[PDB]
Amino acid sequence: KTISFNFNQFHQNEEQLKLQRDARISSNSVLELTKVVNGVPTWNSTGRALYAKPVQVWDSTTGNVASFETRFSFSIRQPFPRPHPADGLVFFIAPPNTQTGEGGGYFGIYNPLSPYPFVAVEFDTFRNTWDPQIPHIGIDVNSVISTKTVPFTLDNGGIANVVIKYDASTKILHVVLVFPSLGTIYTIADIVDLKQVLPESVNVGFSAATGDPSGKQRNATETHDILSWSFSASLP
Amino acid sequence: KTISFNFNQFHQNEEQLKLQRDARISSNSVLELTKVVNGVPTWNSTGRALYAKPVQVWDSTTGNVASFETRFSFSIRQPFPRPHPADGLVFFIAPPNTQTGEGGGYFGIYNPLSPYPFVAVEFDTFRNTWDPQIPHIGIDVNSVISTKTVPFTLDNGGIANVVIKYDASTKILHVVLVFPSLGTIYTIADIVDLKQVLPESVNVGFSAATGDPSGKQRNATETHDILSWSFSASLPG
Ligand SMILES: *[C@@H]1O[C@H](CO)[C@@H](O[C@@H]2O[C@H](CO)[C@@H](O)[C@H](O)[C@H]2NC(C)=O)[C@H](O[C@@H]2O[C@@H](C)[C@@H](O)[C@@H](O)[C@@H]2O)[C@H]1NC(C)=O
Ligand SMILES: *[C@@H]1O[C@H](CO)[C@@H](O[C@@H]2O[C@H](CO)[C@@H](O)[C@H](O)[C@H]2NC(C)=O)[C@H](O[C@@H]2O[C@@H](C)[C@@H](O)[C@@H](O)[C@@H]2O)[C@H]1NC(C)=O
Ligand SMILES: *[C@@H]1O[C@H](CO)[C@@H](O[C@@H]2O[C@H](CO)[C@@H](O)[C@H](O)[C@H]2NC(C)=O)[C@H](O[C@@H]2O[C@@H](C)[C@@H](O)[C@@H](O)[C@@H]2O)[C@H]1NC(C)=O
Ligand SMILES: *[C@@H]1O[C@H](CO)[C@@H](O[C@@H]2O[C@H](CO)[C@@H](O)[C@H](O)[C@H]2NC(C)=O)[C@H](O[C@@H]2O[C@@H](C)[C@@H](O)[C@@H](O)[C@@H]2O)[C@H]1NC(C)=O
Ligand SMILES: CC(=O)N[C@H]1[C@@H](O[C@@H]2[C@@H](O)[C@@H](O)O[C@H](CO)[C@@H]2O)O[C@H](CO)[C@H](O)[C@@H]1O
Ligand SMILES: CC(=O)N[C@H]1[C@@H](O[C@@H]2[C@@H](O)[C@@H](O)O[C@H](CO)[C@@H]2O)O[C@H](CO)[C@H](O)[C@@H]1O
Ligand SMILES: [Ca+2]
Ligand SMILES: [Ca+2]
Ligand SMILES: [Mn+2]
Ligand SMILES: [Mn+2]
Repeated sequence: KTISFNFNQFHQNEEQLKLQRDARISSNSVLELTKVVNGVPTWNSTGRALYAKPVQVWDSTTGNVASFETRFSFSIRQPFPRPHPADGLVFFIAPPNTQTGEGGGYFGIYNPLSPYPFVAVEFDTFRNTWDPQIPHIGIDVNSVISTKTVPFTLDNGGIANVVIKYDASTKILHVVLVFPSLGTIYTIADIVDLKQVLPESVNVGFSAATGDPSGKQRNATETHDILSWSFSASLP
Repeated sequence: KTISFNFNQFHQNEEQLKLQRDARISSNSVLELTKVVNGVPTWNSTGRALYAKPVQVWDSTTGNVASFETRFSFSIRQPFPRPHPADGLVFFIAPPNTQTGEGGGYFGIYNPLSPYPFVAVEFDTFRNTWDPQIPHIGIDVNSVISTKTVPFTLDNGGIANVVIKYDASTKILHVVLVFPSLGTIYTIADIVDLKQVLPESVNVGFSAATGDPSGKQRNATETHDILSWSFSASLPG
């Protein structure tokens, strides 16, 4: 069984996407996860975008787990350097029919009141108490306290290409981050047993958030745009 | 106990490098692993380049294994599309004081007569009986029959950036291949227990080869140039 989709760009009312909270598609075809008014990103924003159809990551009958590969391009523009941009964006896999969780450093995927399991790859731009220096790429399993982390230098407003690959036979999740304009390459990998943390059917998508009001800083913001996205999964 | 070296270019007769067989450094500073005469790559060629000093990847006293990262840029130019360029190049780790092995699809690292252990990342351009479609990246452990493989499309004569990383805590060896002119990205990873296959001290370097005479095709060739190379390893204790 193989499932795959490709998005060279994004259109309004796209039927294959499920937009939640502040997420929306601009007229020039970009998926803006967090609020941007008149070219200016705002604080207190959270938004998600899920693929409309659930994907089967493993089968309880055969015990087999799926392998998958997803590539996407994003752009983070940080117009206000002081005091600190926030919060970042993530690619995540979660049970279907979930709802946006808490914003801020929780990226909109974690809900303390009723936590659901999830695997996520974060591009964290704000250093919370539980964080190492930012920006960093992090692999999260059921929590935003990354199992593995790697730092990177953001190309402010530039385009970033990401490749996430998961091999079921080795349980290796490897992610590659490239900034073509700068020619920089960052890589991180870890062992994650999907079958052990997630249910057979899941949703895949993105989530992001800007500074939470509790921080009392309106400058704690930045854009979180997704320019393209392709996904592929194979369940033998 | 970190160790690291960086070559942003290659000088004529590098005191830090050991060149074997056909490997040589051109006047414009590139490390040519296989023979090129008058701008034309030839067949029947094999060459290696090792860092002159051995590196310790693990310590029997503490049992600790080293983590490392290496980056390099290479370029493979294929002048003759038909009937099939050959053979490819590899980055390898082997016991010190070894000798060039068999050429052809063995890249110069495998010696059937007297095999020595090795871990290598290959960029294979010729499809041997044991190979999947080419070109492909492959992870080799003690043999050229890759444990893992992934295909890629070569940027003929272009520059390629490679990042190889090994994390001792997870035993994950991940390699990334990027062709900046094309913007293409390829990735592959696998679990490899260095401590279990290699000795405490090893050599790190490159090896490559062009078509073997047995193939009876002088067109089975291509260049195998290394443009730059940096290495870094951390052995806690
Ligand atoms: C952060 O954004 C939230 C919505 O994205 C704001 O809450 C919502 O505000 C709407 C307009 O005031 C209101 O109709 C909704 O009921 C409310 N949602 C709920 C129930 O929480 C949130 O704060 C609100 O709006 C500001 C302008 C003040 O009026 C507050 O008293 C509201 O709770 C925004 N945070 C802030 C303080 O900007
Ligand atoms: C939030 O972002 C604002 C826009 O960058 C900051 O103001 C800008 O500060 C610059 C020097 O840091 C100054 O050259 C710009 O003119 C100014 N832009 C405008 C029109 O606000 C702002 O910094 C604070 O406010 C400015 C006006 C100065 O008083 C600074 O000393 C203040 O820090 C940022 N606010 C915070 C809390 O950093
Ligand atoms: C080995 O590579 C050579 C260079 O690409 C091939 O010759 C070239 O073949 C072209 C058509 O394939 C032809 O337009 C070119 O004029 C010619 N170039 C030269 C320098 O000869 C060669 O192809 C074969 O051998 C040559 C001598 C011709 O007889 C071709 O028709 C043959 O296909 C390549 N060898 C093989 C066996 O493919
Ligand atoms: C393939 O490359 C080999 C070098 O690694 C050639 O080996 C030959 O080794 C001889 C022993 O020291 C040396 O004198 C020769 O110069 C050298 N090749 C030549 C002619 O330059 C090999 O050459 C073939 O095999 C040798 C043993 C002789 O019989 C030569 O006449 C043959 O050409 C190269 N083979 C081919 C197909 O070119
Ligand atoms: C958990 C969370 O959403 N944190 C966000 C918040 O960080 C805290 C802030 O709430 C308050 O407690 O002060 C501390 C520093 O003493 C932190 O800023 O706000 C920032 C933006 O200002 C960001 O959104 C965090 O993710
Ligand atoms: C093992 C080896 O080095 N093989 C090289 C050889 O490939 C084979 C050749 O052995 C013979 O059997 O013919 C077949 C095709 O029917 C292959 O060519 O030669 C090629 C060069 O053409 C290459 O160097 C192989 O790696
Ligand atoms: Ca954070
Ligand atoms: Ca081969
Ligand atoms: Mn984080
Ligand atoms: Mn191969």
